[PDB]
Amino acid sequence: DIISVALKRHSTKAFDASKKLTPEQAEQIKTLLQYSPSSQNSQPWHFIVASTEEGKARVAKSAAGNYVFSERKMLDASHVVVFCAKTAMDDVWLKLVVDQEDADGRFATPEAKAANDKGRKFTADMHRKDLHDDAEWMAKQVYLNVGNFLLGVAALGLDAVPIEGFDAAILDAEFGLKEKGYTSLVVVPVGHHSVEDFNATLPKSRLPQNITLTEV
Amino acid sequence: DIISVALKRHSTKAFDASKKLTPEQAEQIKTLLQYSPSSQNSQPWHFIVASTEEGKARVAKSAAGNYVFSERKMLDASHVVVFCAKTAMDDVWLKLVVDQEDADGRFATPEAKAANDKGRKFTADMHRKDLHDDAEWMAKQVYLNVGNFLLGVAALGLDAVPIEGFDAAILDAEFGLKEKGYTSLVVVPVGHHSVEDFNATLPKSRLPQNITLTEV
Ligand SMILES: Cc1cc2nc3c(=O)[nH]c(=O)nc-3n(C[C@H](O)[C@H](O)[C@H](O)COP(=O)(O)O)c2cc1C
Ligand SMILES: Cc1cc2nc3c(=O)[nH]c(=O)nc-3n(C[C@H](O)[C@H](O)[C@H](O)COP(=O)(O)O)c2cc1C
Repeated sequence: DIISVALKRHSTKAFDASKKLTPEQAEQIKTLLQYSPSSQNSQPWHFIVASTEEGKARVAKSAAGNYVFSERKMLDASHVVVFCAKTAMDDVWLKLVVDQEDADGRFATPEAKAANDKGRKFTADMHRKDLHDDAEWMAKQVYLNVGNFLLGVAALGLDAVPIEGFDAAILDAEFGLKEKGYTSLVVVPVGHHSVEDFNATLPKSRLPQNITLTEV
Repeated sequence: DIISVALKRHSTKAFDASKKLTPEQAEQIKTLLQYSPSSQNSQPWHFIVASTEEGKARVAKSAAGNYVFSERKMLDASHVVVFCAKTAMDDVWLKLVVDQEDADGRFATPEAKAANDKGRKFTADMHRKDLHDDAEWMAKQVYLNVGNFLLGVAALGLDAVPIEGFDAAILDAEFGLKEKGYTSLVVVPVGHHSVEDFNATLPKSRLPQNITLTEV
């Protein structure tokens, strides 16, 4: 069941480059990225899915030099996903989101729609104006998406590793992200592990629930 | 089929208070919280799982003021999880983590263990001493945990809603979290939706991939 998946999945240390996602799989990973939940359905994200050798090479520039171990993971894997967050939440994005909810039939009336818009605007304005944490707020949503994604791709029977070990300034510049209003946070190579993946056979380690968990 | 799960899950707006998790389910949700990944296996989190009437009422003090719409969700669900992040990363936590990985048998040699420790410390130091973003870094891991959790609980056939709409100051004070070194980020009621959950029958809405996703 899904608990088997949770207990069996791992962070892949090495990928077999000859194993490629099926066409179906390549679509499903995109479906996972798209359908993650987010606060206010704000969806404050951009994904780059590199499946060509040259696409993956562009992402792997971000690891060259200081993050050399990350480099190979990015090149060997079939598909490599860069999760990016918005750097600012603009009125244009807020309107885009509510108008899509409208188009998808989520509002019975014009009043329902305007209430939804107003509530989202209030939440966004609070983060920006008062808490001064809108960048962080949006990045948190991208991380939630990542969590969703790692379980999803494990459940598809795929291997993956989340990577913070890359240079976001280099990745941002490689893809012109800053001027488009995004920044790269996590890279996730997806594929099938090789026999050089020593982590595939190691026991999983987590702290005991008596440390991390209180029942009331 | 995890894709079906992702496409069919939703944020529950109303719970049937008579429908409780099975005993086995109550254990599975705890397994999902525990076995999420995190950067460096840093596991910078504390969970409160409220399953009693008194426990849920304590959590629902946080649904005051602007957040009164969260109150019923927190009270009527079977189980309510509070995701908390550490407020600071300490060397004691770092040691706790590596010693657990050692106990679980992740390290062939003393050198392997010390290399793992030193790598974790470098990453942690970069956050807390250079970037000064360790609070955000750890919160991002908690949000990853949340995303894993929402898909997992949906795959168990359970309903849930992630809530940022609560007063963290009140929830923190109610549970003495600040002095214990934690703060509350997301509340997730888990259970079964009622026929009043209007969101169960509404269409799901996301932005189109031609906005959110580039293939390279
Ligand atoms: C946000 C994030 C960043 C990570 N960055 C790296 C990375 O840069 N390199 C790496 O080898 N593993 C990385 N990991 C993998 C973790 O070490 C791993 O998730 C953790 O040790 C738990 O093991 P598991 O993923 O096999 O359950 C990262 C994990 C997460 C969640
Ligand atoms: C971090 C987070 C916080 C949220 N906070 C709330 C909340 O306080 N109240 C609420 O009714 N829904 C809340 N939501 C639900 C979102 O509106 C929902 O995820 C989004 O509209 C997408 O719809 P879906 O979850 O049904 O796919 C939250 C979602 C997330 C991811």
